[PDB]
Amino acid sequence: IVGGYTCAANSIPYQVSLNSGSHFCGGSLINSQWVVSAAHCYKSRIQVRLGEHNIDVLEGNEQFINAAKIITHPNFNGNTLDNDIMLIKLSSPATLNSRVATVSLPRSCAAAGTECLISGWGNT
Amino acid sequence: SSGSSYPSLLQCLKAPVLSDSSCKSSYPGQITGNMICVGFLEGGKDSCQGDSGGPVVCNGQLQGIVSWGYGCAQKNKPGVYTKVCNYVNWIQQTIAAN
Ligand SMILES: [Ca+2]
Repeated sequence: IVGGYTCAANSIPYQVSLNSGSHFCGGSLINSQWVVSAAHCYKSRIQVRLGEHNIDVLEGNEQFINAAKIITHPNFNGNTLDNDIMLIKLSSPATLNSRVATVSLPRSCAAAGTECLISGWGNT
Repeated sequence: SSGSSYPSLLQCLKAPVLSDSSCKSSYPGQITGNMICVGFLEGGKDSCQGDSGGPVVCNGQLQGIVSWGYGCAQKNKPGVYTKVCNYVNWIQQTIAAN
């Protein structure tokens, strides 16, 4: 995130970090067993890190759960990034609490001009 | 772990959904119906490498997944996001059967 601000710790409880030795992508928890992310973040093995704020320091709310299934959209196009969506099944269900929580899927598409919140541990 | 360039602490950004006409004009020949632009045409505020897969949440609903862009926070090159309101049935059916 360029030009952002630091989120209040655990105020984005659906944000997860995808980890293969180090952070490489984000995702969103949509039920206790499933994270939605981008298909171009695919790796054959992924550890999902929930409850994170500082991804370099153990702060006490983390849950580290390895993926059991990783399903990219069948019509993902690696050249154009069309259909860039992926689902990750946790090998055990996350414990939902005040710092690890789900985000609702949309009930309709958002109008142009709608204010949104974007988050991540990407380059600043 | 954040490695050599990523921040340690989770970063946040408020940003508006952009019109499809602005999205297509920013990225001629590259925008499908499964993509939406979110951010600022003047640049300066945007998602970037390491953010992909993460959320764009509007009025409590996941509407976008960080996908791609030209550079980061560049003028007339807003972020391009997977349009989640195209995929609720794919998501729900995949979850239901797996
Ligand atoms: Ca931590």
